[PDB]
Amino acid sequence: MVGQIAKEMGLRAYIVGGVVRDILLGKEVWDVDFVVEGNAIELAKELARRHGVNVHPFPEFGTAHLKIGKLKLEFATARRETEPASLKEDLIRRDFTINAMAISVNLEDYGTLIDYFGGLRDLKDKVIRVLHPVSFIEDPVRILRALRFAGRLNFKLSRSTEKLLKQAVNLGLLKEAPRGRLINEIKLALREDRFLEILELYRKYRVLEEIIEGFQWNEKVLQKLYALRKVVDWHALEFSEERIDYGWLYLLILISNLDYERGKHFLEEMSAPSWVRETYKFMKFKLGSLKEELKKAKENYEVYRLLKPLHTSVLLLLMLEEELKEKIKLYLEKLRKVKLPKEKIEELKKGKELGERIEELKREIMN
RNA sequence: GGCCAGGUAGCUCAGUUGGUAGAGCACUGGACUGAAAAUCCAGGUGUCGGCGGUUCGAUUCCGCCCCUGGCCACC
Ligand SMILES: Nc1ncnc2c1ncn2[C@@H]1O[C@H](COP(=O)(O)OP(=O)(O)OP(=O)(O)O)[C@@H](O)[C@H]1O
Repeated sequence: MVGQIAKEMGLRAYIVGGVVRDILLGKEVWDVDFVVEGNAIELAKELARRHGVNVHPFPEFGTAHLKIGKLKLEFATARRETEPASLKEDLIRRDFTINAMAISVNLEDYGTLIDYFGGLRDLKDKVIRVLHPVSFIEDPVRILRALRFAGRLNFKLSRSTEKLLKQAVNLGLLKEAPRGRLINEIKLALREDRFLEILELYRKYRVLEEIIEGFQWNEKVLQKLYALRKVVDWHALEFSEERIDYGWLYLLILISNLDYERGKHFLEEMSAPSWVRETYKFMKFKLGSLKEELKKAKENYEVYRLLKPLHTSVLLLLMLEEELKEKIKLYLEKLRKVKLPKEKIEELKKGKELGERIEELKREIMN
């Protein structure tokens, strides 16, 4: 219906950005980005009016958001910078060639992909390429983004883009960039399943040394990251109903050798979940003594008492130890699974004493 | 859209090793009165947001959502 309304208004609307990319990548998303030559606001208002849904106008930005079913629509007016601006001018201000393309929703040319910079070729060649040599200088945040994309889509930076990126990092532009955009970029990064590869790209171009103060790469942390990769794989395989956010674990591994001050400050900036802060504060101190207690574990009930109160994240961190691995697993798929019939429990009940008694019965069953 | 608080009576507010809930003023009833108020005895002051899951047992552990306020990402 968008092409129809745009036809009535004598306008030109287009699907633009990553939304296009994901379409060519086959991935279907509920968020669609529109670029409109002429006023996008009235188009969005009319579209929202015909479908009988609410509209969220932003005149100063010149963009309007409206939701139809599960679809989230954003209409934006064509702009040359972040006289009427052409579509080409609006696409050339973007980051990479794969994100620079567009698909016309206008009824006449409908279905046509509009690509000026050859982003289709780069998409087919798996290449992350900047539009202009000053790209990373303009927006240093992109330095992360590229890597992130190269992590997700398993693409490669072009020689141009790579040299330009390395130059951009060498100038320390990553420090000049707004802290918030960078932190948000990392937050976007850790949510990826291929995020480990993104971390490899972060190590290669050494951006984390720039962003995080006092951070340096070593081998033990890397091996811990691959071990955590395996553990995450297994846990998300068998226990997949129990899944949590895995990226935060990797983030904790990265900052493990860092000072508690810088760690707490960084996790503060990252707006990390509560369980992440708890798992970190537990990892920095009590984790060692906990492991030492797990080494002294003989009966299964002691293992129970030492494990069950802990979160899943702590357990996954405990699986990093080779000796503790099979123990943790045994606690997972076996130890904590058990129950009791009616009459028996009825005899058990005859306050806290019921709990202590139940514990005595459990340690009676285990050992 | 991300996160942090806040969610406890009608209103304004505390509560951690899971184990049988609280304050200040409104609420009912009776003693008291010509009526009413005060006051006394008392006692409702409540599925401690909603829905599932783990647990013998969840305000608490977790997951998904509702509401309100604040930090922002608001390309
Ligand atoms: N820093 C930037 N510089 C230039 N263009 C950008 C920048 N950030 C975003 N864009 C453009 O705006 C669009 C915003 O899309 P969005 O913010 O959802 O990110 P994305 O590329 O879609 O990845 P994701 O879906 O993971 O967020 C992108 O398609 C990109 O082309």
